[PDB]
Amino acid sequence: MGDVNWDTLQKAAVAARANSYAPYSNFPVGVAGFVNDGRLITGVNVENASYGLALCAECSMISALYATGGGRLVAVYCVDGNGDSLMPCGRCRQLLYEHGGPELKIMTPKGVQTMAQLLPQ
Amino acid sequence: DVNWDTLQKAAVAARANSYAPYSNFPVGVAGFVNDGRLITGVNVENASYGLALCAECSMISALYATGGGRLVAVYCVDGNGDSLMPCGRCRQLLYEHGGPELKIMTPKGVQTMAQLLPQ
Amino acid sequence: DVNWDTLQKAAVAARANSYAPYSNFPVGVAGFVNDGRLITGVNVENASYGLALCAECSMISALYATGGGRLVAVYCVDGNGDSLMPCGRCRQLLYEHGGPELKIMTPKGVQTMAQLLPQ
Amino acid sequence: SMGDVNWDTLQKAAVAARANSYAPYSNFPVGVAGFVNDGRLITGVNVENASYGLALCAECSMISALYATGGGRLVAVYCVDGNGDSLMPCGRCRQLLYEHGGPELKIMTPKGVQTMAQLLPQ
Ligand SMILES: [Zn+2]
Ligand SMILES: [Zn+2]
Ligand SMILES: [Zn+2]
Ligand SMILES: [Zn+2]
Repeated sequence: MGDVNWDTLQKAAVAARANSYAPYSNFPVGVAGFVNDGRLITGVNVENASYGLALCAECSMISALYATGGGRLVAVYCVDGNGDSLMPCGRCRQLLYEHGGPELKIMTPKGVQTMAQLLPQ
Repeated sequence: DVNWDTLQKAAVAARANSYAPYSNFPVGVAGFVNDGRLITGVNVENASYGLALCAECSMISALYATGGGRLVAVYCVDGNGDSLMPCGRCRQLLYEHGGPELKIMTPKGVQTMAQLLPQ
Repeated sequence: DVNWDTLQKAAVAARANSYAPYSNFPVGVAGFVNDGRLITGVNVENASYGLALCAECSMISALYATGGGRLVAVYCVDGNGDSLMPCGRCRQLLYEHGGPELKIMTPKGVQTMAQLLPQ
Repeated sequence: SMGDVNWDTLQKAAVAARANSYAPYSNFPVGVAGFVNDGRLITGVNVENASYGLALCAECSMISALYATGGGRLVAVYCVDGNGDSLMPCGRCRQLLYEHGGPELKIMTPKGVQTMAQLLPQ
């Protein structure tokens, strides 16, 4: 009781994906996270006709973090169109690190890793 | 039939949750969606400046979280509660999610997206 | 004066080095700096879409690499060599480095930044 | 030994390029310099914007130079701050570098040379 339920994150990222705006890649992504108060926040990717103005699902999740009063990320699970875990892109790694620190857990294809190991400095 | 005052009040309230430690320039934004619901966003900076998210980026994220639709009016405010013009990046996002008819409060009054980003 | 044919050829020429494997939509841009020198840029996309650099972003980098200055005229082209409008984000970059009196070729003719990004 | 990366050359080149840096919003100027797989030296400076999130990192500028001069693959990169000390690429830039140099790209870091495989595990 109190351990991260990666399954809850997975299923929440999957459901969030329903709303993905990715008509340029046709590659919908969902993400879900636990904040340090135990609440669940989600994001989706949002693409633009100009490719460099697209927002990663994780970006939207960071926006949801602050919309709902802030805090710190503790656990994050990004999913593709099949529900499989996705590795965050380097940009999202930096956003994740800033709002999670080195101890943030990320679900990856090779299991749970920390931001300490995904973004060494 | 936009209650522009409800938008400014909403954007000011949203603004409390702003993450701008680097600039100390917090921003909030509120918008109406074509079904009438009110969404808001706040800016979220990053130690790497080019990673920062405008408040309108957040509102767009919130647009989709809450099931999509088209933006119909938007109001961005500064730490004093005064209208802010969206930057060029944010103009392209709003064009994309509201089209040319979307209305935006500006320092000099209401302007459509057609006027703010001519094509 | 400004020679617009020289920029459109220089842009097209530059477009050859485009890195656009994701959109298959290569872009070139050419512009004059206030000291008469000609600079170009191409788009460079990325597996993570939102990390793509626009042609105009590349040119802006070329501007500073080559010693600074203000942009005076700019011509962006698509794969056919036709004038392309800068995206809203690039308008904000152009404005920062050319100001309101910077001229851009558009499908409809020369327009200034002041027109294309009202403040 | 002949053909090893000369990190001195990269560091001096990055200090030099840093003089054209446009950083009025942070007052944190950055220069970067790279060897391409044909041996040519490229550079980049950061370019800030009134909208913070439209800022270009030094590594972005260098990537644009890579293509402007004919493409190729990055082989070694040295980023510098205002004191000429080694600087770590932010996350977005590690993603650009990865895409144009792959896992075996060498980056100089405060703790010595590291590869992109080490800096951005996949
Ligand atoms: Zn990402
Ligand atoms: Zn903006
Ligand atoms: Zn652009
Ligand atoms: Zn960077």
